[PDB]
Amino acid sequence: FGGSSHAKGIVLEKVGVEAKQPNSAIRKCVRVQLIKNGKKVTAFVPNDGCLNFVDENDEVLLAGFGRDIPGVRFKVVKVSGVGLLALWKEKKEKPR
Amino acid sequence: KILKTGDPLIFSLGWRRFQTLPIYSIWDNRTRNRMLKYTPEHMHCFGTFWGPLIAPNTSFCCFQSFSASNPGFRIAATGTVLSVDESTEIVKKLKLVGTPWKIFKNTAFIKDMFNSSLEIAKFEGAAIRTVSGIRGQIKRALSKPEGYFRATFEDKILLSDIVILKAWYPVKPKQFYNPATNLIGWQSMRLTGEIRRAENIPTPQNPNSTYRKIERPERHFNPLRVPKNLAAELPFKSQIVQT
Amino acid sequence: TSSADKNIRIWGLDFGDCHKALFGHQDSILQVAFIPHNSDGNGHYFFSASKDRTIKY
Amino acid sequence: MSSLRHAIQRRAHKERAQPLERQRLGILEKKKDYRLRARDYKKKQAVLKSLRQK
Amino acid sequence: FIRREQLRIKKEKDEAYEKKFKRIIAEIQNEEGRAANEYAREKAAR
Amino acid sequence: AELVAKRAWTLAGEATAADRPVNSLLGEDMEFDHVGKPVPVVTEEVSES
Amino acid sequence: GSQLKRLKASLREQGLIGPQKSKKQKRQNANDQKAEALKSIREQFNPFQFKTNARGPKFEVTTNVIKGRPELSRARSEEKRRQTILVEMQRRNKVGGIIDRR
Amino acid sequence: EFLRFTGHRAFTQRLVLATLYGRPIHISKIRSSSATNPGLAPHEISFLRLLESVTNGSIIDVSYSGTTITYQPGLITGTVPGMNASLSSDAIEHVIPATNTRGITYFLIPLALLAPFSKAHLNVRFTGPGVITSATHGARDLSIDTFRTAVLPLYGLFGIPPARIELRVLQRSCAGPGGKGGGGIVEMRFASQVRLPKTLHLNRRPGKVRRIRGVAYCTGVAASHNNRMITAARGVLNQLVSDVHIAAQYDPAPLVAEQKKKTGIGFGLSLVAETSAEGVIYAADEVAPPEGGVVPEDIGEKCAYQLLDVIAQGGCVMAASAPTVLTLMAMGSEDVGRLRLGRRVVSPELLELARDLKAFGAASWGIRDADLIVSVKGTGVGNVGRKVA
Amino acid sequence: ADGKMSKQELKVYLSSRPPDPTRKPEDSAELLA
RNA sequence: CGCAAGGCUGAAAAAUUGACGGAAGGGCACCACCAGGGGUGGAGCCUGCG
Repeated sequence: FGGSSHAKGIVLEKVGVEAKQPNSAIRKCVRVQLIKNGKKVTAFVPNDGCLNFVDENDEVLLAGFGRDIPGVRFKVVKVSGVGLLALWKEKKEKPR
Repeated sequence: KILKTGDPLIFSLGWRRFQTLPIYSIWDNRTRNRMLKYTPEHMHCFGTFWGPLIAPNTSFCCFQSFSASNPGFRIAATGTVLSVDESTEIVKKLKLVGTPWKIFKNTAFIKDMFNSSLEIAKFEGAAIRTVSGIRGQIKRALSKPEGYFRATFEDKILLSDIVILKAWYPVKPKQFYNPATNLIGWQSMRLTGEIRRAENIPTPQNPNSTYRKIERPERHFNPLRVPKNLAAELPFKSQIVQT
Repeated sequence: TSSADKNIRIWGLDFGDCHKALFGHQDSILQVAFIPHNSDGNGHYFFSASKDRTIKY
Repeated sequence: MSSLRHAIQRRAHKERAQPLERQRLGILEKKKDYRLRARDYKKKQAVLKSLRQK
Repeated sequence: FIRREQLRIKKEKDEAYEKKFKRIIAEIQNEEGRAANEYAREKAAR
Repeated sequence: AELVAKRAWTLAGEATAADRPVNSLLGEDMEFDHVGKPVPVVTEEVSES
Repeated sequence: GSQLKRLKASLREQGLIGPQKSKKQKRQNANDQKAEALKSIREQFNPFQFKTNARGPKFEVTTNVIKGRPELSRARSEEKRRQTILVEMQRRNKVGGIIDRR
Repeated sequence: EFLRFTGHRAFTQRLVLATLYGRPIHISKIRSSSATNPGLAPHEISFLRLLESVTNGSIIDVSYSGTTITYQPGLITGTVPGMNASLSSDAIEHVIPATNTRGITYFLIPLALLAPFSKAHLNVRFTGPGVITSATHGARDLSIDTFRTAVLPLYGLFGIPPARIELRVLQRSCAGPGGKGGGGIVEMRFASQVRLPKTLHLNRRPGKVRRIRGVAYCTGVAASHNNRMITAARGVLNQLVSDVHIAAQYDPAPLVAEQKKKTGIGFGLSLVAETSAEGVIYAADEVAPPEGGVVPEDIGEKCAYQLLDVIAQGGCVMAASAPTVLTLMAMGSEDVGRLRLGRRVVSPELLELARDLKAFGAASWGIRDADLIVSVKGTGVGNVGRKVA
Repeated sequence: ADGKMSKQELKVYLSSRPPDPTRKPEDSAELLA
């Protein structure tokens, strides 16, 4: 995207919130809308229990995903200014 | 402390502070909204209470007791309002537990589960299960001992086994609502530990429920027992030689 | 309404919906006639005469 | 993955025992002991079916 | 009667779920792979 | 008093036949899985078809 | 007799299956009922729709034989279950209703 | 029990605003004057049944005389598979009885303006003997075609997109014997549930009425009826517009139960004039009398005269769809939205809607000149229950 | 009569979807192959 | 995406080969005759079917 390394976005809708199996990639993927350009791209939350911190209409930083749905390119790094792995590790509370 | 379902909790949500008693329920694997009995450590569970309605995606805080003599960290739970409804669909597992009475090759008679043939006729065709993993089906009510039935299993079950039927009984939350009118004064409903320590009743503990170490002997089976007519009829190159 | 296609039609004359097309004669039905008086309680009965030597009430 | 799970994610789930009012009937057969029982019976029936064919 | 009703409802519900999520995963994979291949083409030309 | 009192047999997870009253299953509304296909009863539309 | 033979004889009596009549025979028929009898034929020659005993009555009393319709009874009972039990299974958790006192 | 209303005027508007605002109402003295048939009408009690069916937790209580009801509303769930139906894609059946004189748009307009504020989808299926899909003489109800392509684009203006609205008829019917009866079944599927409707702005002049498209329908009569109606309507509107195009639709007859009968024999026409500017459309309808037998060219001239009347009269929205757009404007966010009504458009039903909103708790309306601009302040309620995932 | 609209205008008006307002053998090589 | 997807309309034939029989003569049948045997049906119990 763009010319930058990380993009910001709005979480439109957590697609695959009603998927059955817990660590499905359709369960982990989230449709976000990038601020700078306006397009809706899909991004992976790194973990299914870590999906619960991503709420609707939250400013979300996302980066590339460099390594079950092959081709979803982005991963959610920060949510509302706090790092998502820190939220998952219970280091910080999310400012809302 | 962990925080139990049924025990009251002071929610700060909207402009309202209100003490209500919630029901903690996990969304099992996105199928049935199964009722938990405690909140999970380090995990978001769903809660459900009877309070004022708020438009969703509204964050909230949640305390246990507005006391200054708490030695540490008065705020208990956080989160966000998911949705609002009337008549929620919370569901708790109820297992009807029985015992085998007579065991044939597949059909076993199962005794200490039901009380009458009316109850068995209601639960006809139900998916019964052994603790070991053997599936089975309730087939027919049994006449002469009232309350027993015939259930055809997958393979042969043992007399030591326990035969369970996993039904889902719905649980409705209670409709309690304290306002936390602090400037006027208010009665604060206590927790179950404070109630037990005050009115002197011990916590219920089942010795069959407390986990133990299981001494498993190494399973050795009997040798093969060939019948006499087959052992006398099979040919010379494969005849059994036993001194 | 008696036609040459060997049937008669009954229309309702508000909206002109066919009540029932009824094939009743073996040849092309020449004429039809209602009885005019409903003094006898039967004013919605009608005769039909056709080329197959028949009248039908 | 395996680094995206806590120690409480890794913690083992204990096995319940036979109830003490029913401990005289033997051990409570769970999936492992049932697998041993089923393996031995399928093996003995395979040998007996081959002997009946012969 | 409850057996027949519950089995009909379970078949219809499982078929509807399988159809809906096959559509969702196919559309997500299609859009994301299209944008990824377009970016790989625009990156290999540099 | 309700929170300190004993749980009902429906709220205990394992209800054997000694806990509850006699025909207490008929008053409950539970869901559970069945096994196998039921046999289709022959109805008049089936015989007509 | 056979069911085939008695069916053919009853339809020849009702004139549904007989020989191809000439126009003169049709003139005689138009010179000189059958649905009411065809209903009885289609009920009598399909006897498995309704449940009957074979022995007849045990003790003959004279005072002035279809004993039940299992197909119609099963369809009626299934309609009753569609109207009560399936409706309650749909409205498991449905609170409030219109309180019609009139 | 708390809020108090009187009279039988704008009954469905009062119940729907009570459901949407959550304010419990009590409507007294329905038919005090009528000695022959006092109390609730059959279409009114069937709308009460439909409201109980699609909501959840609502308690409706009709009195012994039938002349006072009270109504404590609940949440608009829709067709959830645990409470209302068995599957999420299953249509909730609603039967309305044979003694029903009002059209089905009398049920559809409150349901369509109560449907974007629901939790799940709405999949209502109106069957039964008394389901007339036509216009009525009645209280001059809209037809299904008039309702669809005249008022659902207004939801398209508000941001409830008509890509997901599925209103489909499976049989069509007029009244039949007298005003009572029907037979034609419909199903409406709202799958587009919004949080808050957009604050729209209808302010620019909708000057050039570009085209006229319409639907002439015949159920139970000959199919030359709509051709004669099209020639009459074109003979009136060809003085004014080069492109008037009216579809012809014909259905054989619907059958109701008594042993079934064929009912609903009639024919009607429904014109829609589309203005080139924006989502501005003027509609008019005319149906045959259910016993009369009038000329189809008379009906075509009558509907063309009504269409030219509404084109002469209306500022931006006609008075048939003005209560719907005004109550959605009131349901929107806490900003002002500006509608351009004509001075001839203002009606006692519109004025009664204003009185009901002021009684319920919405803000008043600001009326200024430009036809007059009415400006409505939203209350910011939206829908209460929606699973924010 | 000229009321017969078109298949496209029938598709927008008389369908179940309501109309939204926001729309307006040369050579021998090929022959041998 | 395009076609399918426009209502003289409104529920309940074929035959030179076909339709139905009759009379005579055969074959078979514990759903026939013949010779016997055995149930059920009388009292009580109860699955099931209505």
